[PDB]
Amino acid sequence: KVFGRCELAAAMKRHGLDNYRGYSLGNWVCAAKFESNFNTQATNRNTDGSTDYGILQINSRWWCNDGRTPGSRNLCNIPCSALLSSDITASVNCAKKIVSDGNGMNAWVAWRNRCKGTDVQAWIRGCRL
Ligand SMILES: [Cl-]
Ligand SMILES: [Cl-]
Ligand SMILES: [Cl-]
Ligand SMILES: [Cl-]
Ligand code: NA
Ligand code: NA
Repeated sequence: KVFGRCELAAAMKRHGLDNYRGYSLGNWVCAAKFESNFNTQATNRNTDGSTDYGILQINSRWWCNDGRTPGSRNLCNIPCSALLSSDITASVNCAKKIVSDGNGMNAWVAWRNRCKGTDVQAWIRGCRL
């Protein structure tokens, strides 16, 4: 599913991401924009042989099982395919675990390089929330 911007903001808000660990909703929408272009089905292979999955491009080396990342963990206790669903629940629950990890949203490279330090509230402007 390719979400609309405000559609995704509302989904993320209902799932409790607004101000989760102090990260306002626009941070999460911005991250999704530049990680996946709002496409839940996005998959991208990484140089280390892991793969990133879903609307927040969550990685198989640590967070989900894809059966093809030797030595990896599955800290969200899910198949990586669960991160590709049109329903964002699994991605949200896993993202909450990731961001409670020590580095916060710096775990997301697109957030760090394209959202951090910017006017992220622009990503929710105009939306009915
Ligand atoms: Cl915001
Ligand atoms: Cl594996
Ligand atoms: Cl293994
Ligand atoms: Cl949803
Ligand atoms: Na894994
Ligand atoms: Na990445």
